Formats: sequence, structure tokens, C-alpha cells
Amino acid sequence: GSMVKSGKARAHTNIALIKYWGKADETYIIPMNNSLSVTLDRFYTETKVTFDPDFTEDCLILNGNEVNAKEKEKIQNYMNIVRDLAGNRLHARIESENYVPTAAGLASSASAYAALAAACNEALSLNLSDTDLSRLARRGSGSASRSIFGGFAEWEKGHDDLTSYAHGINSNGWEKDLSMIFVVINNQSKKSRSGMSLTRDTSRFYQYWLDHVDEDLNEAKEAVKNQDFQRLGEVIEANGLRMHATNLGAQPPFTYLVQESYDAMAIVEQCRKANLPCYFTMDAGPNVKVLVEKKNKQAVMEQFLKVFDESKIIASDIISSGVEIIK
Amino acid sequence: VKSGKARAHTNIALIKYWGKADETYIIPMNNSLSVTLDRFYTETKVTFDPDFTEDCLILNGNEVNAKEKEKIQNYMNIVRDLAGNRLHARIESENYVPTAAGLASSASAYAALAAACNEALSLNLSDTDLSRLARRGSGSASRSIFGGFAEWEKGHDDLTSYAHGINSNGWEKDLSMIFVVINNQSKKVGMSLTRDTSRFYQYWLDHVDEDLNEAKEAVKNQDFQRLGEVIEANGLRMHATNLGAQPPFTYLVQESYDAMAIVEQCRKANLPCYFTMDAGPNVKVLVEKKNKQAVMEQFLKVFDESKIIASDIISSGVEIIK
Repeated sequence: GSMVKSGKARAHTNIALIKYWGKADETYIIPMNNSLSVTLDRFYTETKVTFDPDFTEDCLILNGNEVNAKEKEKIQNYMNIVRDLAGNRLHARIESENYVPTAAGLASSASAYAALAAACNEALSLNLSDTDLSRLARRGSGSASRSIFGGFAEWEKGHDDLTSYAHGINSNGWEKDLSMIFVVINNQSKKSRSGMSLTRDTSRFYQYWLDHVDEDLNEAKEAVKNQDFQRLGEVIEANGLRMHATNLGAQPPFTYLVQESYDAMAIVEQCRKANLPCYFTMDAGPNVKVLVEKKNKQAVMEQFLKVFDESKIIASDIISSGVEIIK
Repeated sequence: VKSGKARAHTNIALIKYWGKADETYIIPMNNSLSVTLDRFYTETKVTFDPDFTEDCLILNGNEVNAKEKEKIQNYMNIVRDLAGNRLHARIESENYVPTAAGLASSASAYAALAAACNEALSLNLSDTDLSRLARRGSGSASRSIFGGFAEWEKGHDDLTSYAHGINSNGWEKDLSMIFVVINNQSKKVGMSLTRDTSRFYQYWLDHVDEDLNEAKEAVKNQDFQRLGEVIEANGLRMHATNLGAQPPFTYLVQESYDAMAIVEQCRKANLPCYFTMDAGPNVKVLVEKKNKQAVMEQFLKVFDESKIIASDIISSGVEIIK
């Protein structure tokens, strides 16, 4: 229509190699430390927003379905940020499709909020910089800040809303040579922000995390500058494990990992011993993610396919480009 | 024929033994602190007969696995060497523990065997040397020579590595331990792997001496909360080391964490108690006698009666039978 402003964006999920875990500020989503991720080619969210003066409230339709009273409230609060930023009072119909294996445990929050932020920027012609786009995404989900970018990306922690945001890291095309295999681990179906908060606030091992994160980050970044896969893998695997260690120290303790997760880790180590370099990481759940060079992707997958169902071994390459405006 | 019989009780480490400096003589990377338990024990009769060609172990009325025989035969060589004879022995041990519940018996088994041999061969070993003898079979056995609180001093060789009993002016008579029996998901079955390969092991080493000092200070002052907090943190740091092993592993399962959550709730409800876990998923809850029944009731809301088993802390140490 004449008075109608719409925009549509595709943004890809990302997986943190140096973990985001713990917030300095719950309201504005400011983290305790910097994080480093890779953006996945295979998994993404497409989101259209349509702002119409006649709309009375924001509507969200997800994968063709209404969301419910609760998720509807969360989205309306986020859109208030957008309206304020834009200096208007328009409401939007949001139609989003996740092309992310969510039932298999993969998170869609990073792609979702990045897609939405970009979609709004397009619909309203805000001409936001990548930095400001990153800051807007961050308000929805911290990891979404990084999904504005392709390849390697880093979320700079900052100290406030203006200074906390992400940027893309140029790696001389190295991202084109890397892959990530997702091992879908059998998990309970019972109902990440709550856990992170409990650990950050109460964990007896949280200081240990803080004492090593910057060192890990620098080492990781040095490894990327050298395209040194083993140096990257060793530090990110250790960093990932330290993050899980912090949960063990929470009051009371908890874990995201199950025995099956440890089985998958054992297979990665076996691959390293059989001259197939690869390294694992885990987030707020038992799924195991395996960083591997693209040339070795298939051979590592086959080692997994000996133990696990074919449907549970899902690989993705790493995409070079960032968030995109689509039809 | 020469024979003797002895009873030794299990002990639970509050400051963990985790990692060896020397595998051959079982010298640890750090000191450990434990409490000895009233309810769980091993009784062992040993009989040295010149007739016997090889050492025989019969446990709970049944022969032991091939691997255990080899262990016993090696351990018995140490005894023969210390005694200065060439006698083989039939060993008849009985473990008094809940069946198939995952409770360890190596500490009580070897402490009972060492004392049984001490008696049979009339060595009149001092407590120190009896503890030394027990250590060669199993590190924790060094501590079961004693009751109440006991500390294993790591030393630096065979002569200097041993345990002693800690006098807490009877404080142990005021304390108890509730076991929460939990099982894993494996139909069929770490310290070395973790000591040798864990990326977080230095973290353990950096804090253990401090924990130990804080723990010993608490005992001296009979300060339950202070003891509890440091031992709980220490036990968790031990399990953290396993997460950094190459490749990582865990002794814990979700039900273990379920039990830990109950302890924390008890603390919030004016029922001070603290947990620790060893090389398995069972959760052990230290609690003062006055609060044992109340804390048990809280567990009974979630866990089955058959899976909650309490023990007092015994004051006396290893003991000759007859």
C-alpha cells in the first residue's frame, strides 16, 4: 500500500568459539566479557516486517503460526525500542520463518533478532551502520549482535548501550576453509539466560572464568591471523570447557552436558589421534559442535556415523557475507 | 599357621585425594582430609599357611576377579617383604555395605588387611607404619587406620607419606552423613587420566592447600558452617578437573544435581548441611546429628526410602577382632 513500509532480511545463526557467559547488565544486555563466533551458512531466519498506520498492536506470525500471549508481549516490548529509535509510533506485522533445527536443539535467537533488526532498518530506512545494527540486535539477544556479520565475528563488551557491539573479523578468507558438524544429542524435552545468570551471580568458579577469558580471546585471534587451525582449536575447546566448569560451581550446581555429550567428545579426540584435526564446543545444552577443516569434514562425519544415527549428524559450512535484505 | 582378623571402616574424603605424584608407592599430589564412617566396613581374616602355593582372596564368600588376584598377590609381597617370610595367605573378607549401591570398599578393605596381617605376623606396627602399609594397597586405606577426622600427609616418599588421626575433642560424635544412592546409565564399567592430562588440574593444585588449612581450622573450632563451605567447594573443584581431562568425563548424573539442590534448600530452611561426591554419582551429605532426621525428611519428599541411608561418624579406628 501507499502508506505501507516493509522490509525483509535473512540472517544466519552463529556459534560462539569464545563463549558469551554472564552479563554485566541484564536490562541492556551488556556482557561480562568479549566473545568470538563463526556464522553458519546452513541455518538462518528470514523475517519480514510491515509497518501500517492502521495497525493497533504488533503481531508476530512464526513459521505460519501465531505465537501466544507471552511471546507476543516480548516482541511488542522489543518493537518499542525500534519505534523509539525511529521516532515513530507505527506497529508492525512480523512474519518470520526459522530455517534452524530448533526441535533438534539449535538456537534461533541470534538469527531471529539480527534478521528482525535488519528488516526494521530496511522497512524504515534508518540507514543504520553495521555497528548500530549490531547494537539494535544485541537488545534482543546478545549473540544476535554477531549475526549481523559473516565469517569470524567479535562482540566487544563495552560498558554501556553505546559501546557494546560486534564487528566482523577479516581472516583472509580462512572462513571458506572451515566447517562445523552438529551432533544432535539425545536430551530431555523439559523447558540459557536463567542459567547464565545463576552462574554469573553465584558460581564459586566464576572468577576462574574471568581470569582466563581475555587470554583465550587473544590467543584465538592470534590463531585466526595466522590461519593456525590447531592453535585455534585447542584454545576454543579449553574455553568451552571452562564455561561448563563455571556451572559446576553455581549455587546449586548444574550441567548442560549428558553422558552422550561426553561420548561425542571422545570421538573428536579419537579423530585427532587418527590425524583428523577437529575440536568441540557446547552451549546451553548437550549438543556437541565440531569445528573441522572443510577438507576433513566428510572423514570426521563418517567417524560419527559409526555411532550415531545419520539424521543426528548435520554439517554446515561457514558463510562469508553478513545479514542480507531479501524479497 | 599364623592368622589374625581385623575390622576397618570406610572413610569419605572431605578434602579430596585426587592425583598421584608416584604411582608405584601411591604418594599423592596433595594432602587429604576425611571422616571415618560407623555403618560401612570390612572384616578380614588372614591365614598364613606354609602349605599354600599362592595367595587366595575370598570376598563375601566368592572368589575375586583375575585383576584383583594380581593386585592382592602384589600387595601380599610387600607384606612378606616387611615381615621377612615367604608365606602365602588365604584371605577371607566380608564387606558390610548396602549391596549394589555403588559404595567403595578399597579404603576399608586394605586397612583391614594391613591390620589383619599386623596381627597374624605379630609385627606390632605403630599407627604411622600401619597407615604406611595400608597406603601401598590403596591411598584412602591409609586414612581408615583412624576414626573421626583423619588427615593423609602426602610426604615425598614411602617413609613420609601417611595418615594420622585428628583429635576434635569429640566433635565427630556430633556429626553424621546421609548417602543418597543414585545410579548411572551404564550396564558395565579417571584420577590418572585427570592428573596426567587435565587442562584444569593446575587450578586444583593452586587451591587445595588453602582448602585444607581452612578445613583444619574449622575442625579446631568445631565450626560446622565453615568446614562445610570449604569442603563442598573443594569436592566440586575436583569434579571440575575431570571436565578438562583429555577427553573430558564426569561421575555425575542429573539425579546427583537433584540431590545437591535439596541440600541447598535445606540450608535456606535453617538445616545446615553440605555435599560431596566421589568417583560415582552417589551424593553424600554431611550434617549435624541434631538435624539428620529433618534433612532426611526433606530428601524423602523426592527420593525413595530405600535410597537414603545415614551413617554416624565413628570415633575409634581400625580394630582387632578377638
